[PDB]
Amino acid sequence: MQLNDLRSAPGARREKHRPGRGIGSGLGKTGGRGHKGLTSRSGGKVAP
Amino acid sequence: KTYTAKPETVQRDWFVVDAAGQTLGRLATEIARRLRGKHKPEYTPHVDTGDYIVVINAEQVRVTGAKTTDKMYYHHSGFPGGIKSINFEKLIAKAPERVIETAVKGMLPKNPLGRDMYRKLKVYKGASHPHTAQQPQELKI
Amino acid sequence: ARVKRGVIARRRHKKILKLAKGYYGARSRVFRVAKQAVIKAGQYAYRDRRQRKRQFRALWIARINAGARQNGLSYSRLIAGLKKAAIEIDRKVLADLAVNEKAAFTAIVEKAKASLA
Amino acid sequence: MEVAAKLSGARISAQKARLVADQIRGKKVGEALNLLAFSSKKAAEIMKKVLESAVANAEHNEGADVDDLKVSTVFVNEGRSLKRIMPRAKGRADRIVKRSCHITVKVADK
Amino acid sequence: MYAVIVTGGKQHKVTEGEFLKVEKLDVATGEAIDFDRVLLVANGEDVKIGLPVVEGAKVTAEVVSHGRHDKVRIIKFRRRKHHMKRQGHRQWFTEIKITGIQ
Amino acid sequence: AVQQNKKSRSARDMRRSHDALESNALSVEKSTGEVHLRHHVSPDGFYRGRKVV
RNA sequence: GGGGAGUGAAAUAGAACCUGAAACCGUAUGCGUACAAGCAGUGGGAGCCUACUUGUUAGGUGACUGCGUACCUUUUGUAU
RNA sequence: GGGGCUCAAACCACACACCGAAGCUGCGGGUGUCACGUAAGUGACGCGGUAGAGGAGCGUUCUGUAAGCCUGUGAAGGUG
Repeated sequence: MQLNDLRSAPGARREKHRPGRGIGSGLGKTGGRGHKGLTSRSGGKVAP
Repeated sequence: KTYTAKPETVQRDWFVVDAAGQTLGRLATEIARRLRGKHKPEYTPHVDTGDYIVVINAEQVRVTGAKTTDKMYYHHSGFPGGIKSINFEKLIAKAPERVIETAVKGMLPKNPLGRDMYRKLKVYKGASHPHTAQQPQELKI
Repeated sequence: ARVKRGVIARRRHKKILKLAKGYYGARSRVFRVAKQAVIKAGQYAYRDRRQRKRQFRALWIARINAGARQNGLSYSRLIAGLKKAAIEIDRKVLADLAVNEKAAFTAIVEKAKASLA
Repeated sequence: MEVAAKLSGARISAQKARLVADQIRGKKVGEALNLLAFSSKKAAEIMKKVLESAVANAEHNEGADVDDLKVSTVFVNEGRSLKRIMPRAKGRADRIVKRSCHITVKVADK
Repeated sequence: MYAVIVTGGKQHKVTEGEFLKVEKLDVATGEAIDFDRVLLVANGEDVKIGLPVVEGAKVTAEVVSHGRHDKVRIIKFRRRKHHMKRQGHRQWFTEIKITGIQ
Repeated sequence: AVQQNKKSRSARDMRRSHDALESNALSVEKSTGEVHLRHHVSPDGFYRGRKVV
């Protein structure tokens, strides 16, 4: 055990993919929201 | 790597064809084939490897069918209404040798090469040509 | 933890603008025109790796055709011998023998005038 | 030997000053000084005093003769412009640049 | 003397001292190899043409090196379609020097 | 009427290939040995071997 | 405003002064370019010029030629 | 499409060749999945792609590892 030698099991932490960082990340340009209509707008929520 | 021909060491020959009753566009295919050098195994597309073709009797060239009084030749002067036409038999009376040059010119490429292939084509009107120094040989007998 | 992105952005502009080296005008010196020009040059470079294999295949055939008609045979009659005979020799070296070793190319076109099919 | 003189900031622009620099480039000094003396330009008067100073730098800090010398490289760079306002019609104002230049003259005996 | 040999699913006109890159063949440096696929042998004016193959055939020359070609680059781009895809490639060669072809 | 496209610096400099300046016809007084414009009075005031001003 | 000389470890640290990038504007040099038509590149490719060592290299230029109507966004679809 | 073509370079049949795609085959290249392999290991079928889902990464700044390690015999930065 060193502080330089600790990591958790595979699958315990994930990368947290960020949307909208270029067109190779997979969430490019729109970030999983698609095109027009409210669901891609900010505050684009349908009430329960 | 493959062979590319090389325009400082290209061997070009001289040739007289005789258009004394030849079909116009079947003579022109053989001229424009040898002006590009398609008859040579070292044909390179970007190198002029062609020969020099002399044509001697360029007014005895012949078109079959009724193309002798048909087959108009159009060119536009650039000004409006400036379309200008001439048929086979009045052009072969006027300038008998731009007939057999415009057939070969349309069948060579539309490039600086095809504009240089064409400069190796010397057509004349008599039974003689002013190229006796280069000793052209006869072909398509 | 604020991070300034001037060192990474200039090295990323300098890669795309080194690949644009030799291009006319703003294609080699401003980034918005050089990024597009390096993308296009690598679309063409992809496309023309395929056409290089086509442009030489046409050039071989045209010289084999020109060197066979020297010996009194067309291209398509020369190639036709070899579903019946079998030289298994390709257009790349027959074009190289039509130009260079012209007597060993005459020996191949007489084996194809021996096939007669 | 190659002896320079520079003028950091002439109040002419560089395009109007390069048009005279191209006229004395490569010439002998005694004929370049005649060309600059009888020319019609501001830039000829400005670049005469730089070629006059470039020769005297070679006479005093070296051992050159004036007949030996030749205008080796003359070039005109761009200087710091100064930015001000010309007022136009209907309330809009425009930005005038008043350009400056860096005239350099080299001399050599070669 | 020159020969026409098949190595890498493609075939080479080969002279008796040539250095030439072919496709990667699974042999070590300084060894000798074996294809049986010599198609044409011409020595001066005695030209041998393979009836399928000039019989008595072996491709046994010596290996100079196992190298790798220059990087070509791949760009796959659909304009207006939010697609971009790049890839590098270096193709393995062997360099072989010609000593023995039969 | 404006540009739809900015001029290249190749074309910006092709235009000013006619803007190079010409030199003057200079000559030397035989008496004094000073350069002046041809057909003009010298900057000391000599003209064809004679002080005029 | 410079050319020296001094000062300093350094003055292309000289006061608009550490570093001093890019657009933009120059000078020098090598190669190309004044009968050739268009996204300006890419495949092929001669010649010329530099370094080197052998040549089946390395860098520059690229005559000539095949194919080739930018990019984003928006759309059933845009060289548009 | 142009040149141009008239016992055809047109049309109608038939025969035999050939060319032609990134198709197919030859040859060299990861793991995508799956089955086997006491897990070295080969096999087999795949591998165009927008919205979109999934999986894996690189690089930046900061803190711990770090009172460590590198560095004025030359850091970061900048240009090759």
